[PDB]
Amino acid sequence: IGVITKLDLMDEGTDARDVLENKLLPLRRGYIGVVNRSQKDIDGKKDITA
Amino acid sequence: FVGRDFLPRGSGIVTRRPLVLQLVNATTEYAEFLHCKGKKFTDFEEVRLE
Repeated sequence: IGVITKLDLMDEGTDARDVLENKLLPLRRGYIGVVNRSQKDIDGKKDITA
Repeated sequence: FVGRDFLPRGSGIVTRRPLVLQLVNATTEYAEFLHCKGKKFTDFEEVRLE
């Protein structure tokens, strides 16, 4: 399972649409995009619901 | 570092190959190529595009 994380930290002018839609890199099951927690969120202790 | 914008970059792989820059001290500031012998460029944008 290939996962591309922290999708809120991308370069200005860019998008991961063709990467996550299994178009830039051909994969059998494609990718699943999540956003993990940065160091600020690590310090803030973000829970499951939020 | 040069001071003028004439070298590409971008999303995905764009900055791929450096330039063969042979700087020669002369009076007139211009540019010439191996594959464009007979033609002289004065703009680095023209250099970048070709």
